[PDB]
Amino acid sequence: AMRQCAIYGKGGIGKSTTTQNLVAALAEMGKKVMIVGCDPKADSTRLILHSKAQNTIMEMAAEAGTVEDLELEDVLKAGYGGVKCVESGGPEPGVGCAGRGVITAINFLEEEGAYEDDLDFVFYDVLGDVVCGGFAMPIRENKAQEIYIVCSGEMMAMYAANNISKGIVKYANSGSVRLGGLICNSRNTDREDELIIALANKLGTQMIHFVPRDNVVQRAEIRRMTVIEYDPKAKQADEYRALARKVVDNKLLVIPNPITMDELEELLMEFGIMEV
Amino acid sequence: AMRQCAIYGKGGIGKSTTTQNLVAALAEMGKKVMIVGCDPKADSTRLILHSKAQNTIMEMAAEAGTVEDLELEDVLKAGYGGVKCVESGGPEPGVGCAGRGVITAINFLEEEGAYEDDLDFVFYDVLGDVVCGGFAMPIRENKAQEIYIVCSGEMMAMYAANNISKGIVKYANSGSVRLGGLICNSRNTDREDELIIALANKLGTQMIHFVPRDNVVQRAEIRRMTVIEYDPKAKQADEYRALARKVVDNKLLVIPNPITMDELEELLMEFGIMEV
Ligand SMILES: Nc1ncnc2c1ncn2[C@@H]1O[C@H](COP(=O)(O)OP(=O)(O)O)[C@@H](O)[C@H]1O
Ligand SMILES: Nc1ncnc2c1ncn2[C@@H]1O[C@H](COP(=O)(O)OP(=O)(O)O)[C@@H](O)[C@H]1O
Ligand SMILES: [Mg+2]
Ligand SMILES: [Mg+2]
Repeated sequence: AMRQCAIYGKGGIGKSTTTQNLVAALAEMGKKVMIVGCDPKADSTRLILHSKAQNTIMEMAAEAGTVEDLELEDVLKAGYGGVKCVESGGPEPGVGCAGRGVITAINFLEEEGAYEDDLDFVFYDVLGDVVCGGFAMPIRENKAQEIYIVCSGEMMAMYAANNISKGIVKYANSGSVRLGGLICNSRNTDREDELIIALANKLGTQMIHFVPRDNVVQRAEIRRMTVIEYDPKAKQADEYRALARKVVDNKLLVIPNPITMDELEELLMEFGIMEV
Repeated sequence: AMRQCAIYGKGGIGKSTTTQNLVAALAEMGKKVMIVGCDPKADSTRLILHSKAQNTIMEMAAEAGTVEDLELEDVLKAGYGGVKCVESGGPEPGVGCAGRGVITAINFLEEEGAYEDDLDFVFYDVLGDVVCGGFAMPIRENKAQEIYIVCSGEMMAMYAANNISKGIVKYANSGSVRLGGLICNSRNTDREDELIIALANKLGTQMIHFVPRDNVVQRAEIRRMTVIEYDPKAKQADEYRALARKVVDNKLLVIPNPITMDELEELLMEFGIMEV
């Protein structure tokens, strides 16, 4: 068995930092993991690979001829902890649909046998500012059973979490895509943990972990590493280990209850975030 | 003559707050302005209209029958300073293309004569996390000659500015869409102004204004107002007036020079943002 998980959230919220650190913690526990980058920024694997980024399936297919000319063994790259990594890529700005590469990539990985019996987890790192095209495909086509949304007390981050939740609801009549939890990536604001716990309760899920804001992240990433690899003794490394443990142990996977903008604003006013 | 301008940038960066406050300052100077909301969040006009939000063209067309059944006089709403306001709307998450409503809305406004001779400015407030579909339409179809990008010293905000710039370059062989400037919406970080000035120089544009982070914005928005209306004496009101003056006077409209991720990272390292 393998658990197929997707990490969604608005741009810049911390999806790739959280995913790569979570996955490094899973590998440190002995889990076999693959990360599939589903964001055109295409830097979702660089901290596992010690790299600038990773060449994308779209780029590699263009050089080979067609995507079918690619060999899976040439595409997947392994880094820290044996974690396997791939990037979808996407068309250049202004050309096409920004999510088109996600569809090509996931289909290629499935056709070519990337989902090997020995994997314990797959994590898709997915752009979440719009829920359409290839960015909706992991939900629409039942590719990621467990969605975890990275968010914060920022209104826009909570709005994105609600929109992703609406996407999960839309496709709930078939497949098994569910909301597994919210991950609060802290902005160092008062009562932010309580705010995200309250949002999670309204949606029917949970806040699986509160990730502190810690500059060790910047120090590790300047060196192209997860915190897990850069400083295994860091307080923040233990935070990512706690998140990983709770993901492993999580059994709550729900069809969420999206909320109104009125409810979102009331959450913000209640926890005094806008008055901090 | 009227100047057609678009405000792009990543989600949550400050597009709608900056646009509505800039436009309120323009109205306070005597300019006639229309705001066209081109973000599915559909709250781009609420501070002009003193409102929760505004019903969208997509919603109104659905109730009327077709978009052609709508009357422009029923759709446009005027608020503070006589500023005229409309929202495009968009399909629900997981359904269709998130930008489809932008195309319908702009075409409707053009067909129905919204671009009246007496307007001095039109501002499109456009989602910028992806540059495709209806979000690319103001660039691809030559609707906004002057693009202003709201950004900050955040890596993701600068990446978005670069992607929007790539979109402008892609369509430069026809039409007249140009980059007019970067607006830095401050994160209260050291040397952020210098960083955005340097990014602008690399792109070939300018940093037209540095907007400070000021909690008066939250106090005004809780009351559904621009700072311009809520407290005309506020320091931040004068900031938006300075931005408005410089937009009025701006003559630099360029085909930008997009940069590499290497150059973006070097800008970040140089100005010590990641080490603050
Ligand atoms: N917990 C944290 N503490 C400090 N910095 C963080 C943390 N999480 C993310 N960051 C920083 O925030 C920025 C954006 O994170 P990233 O994971 O790239 O966002 P996304 O993938 O959602 O666009 C990066 O510079 C990253 O180092
Ligand atoms: N200069 C500023 N000072 C303080 N708060 C700001 C400022 N600019 C924007 N904000 C706040 O940031 C949040 C996001 O701004 P908004 O304009 O809605 O972003 P976008 O339209 O780009 O998604 C809002 O809560 C807004 O009040
Ligand atoms: Mg990322
Ligand atoms: Mg907005």
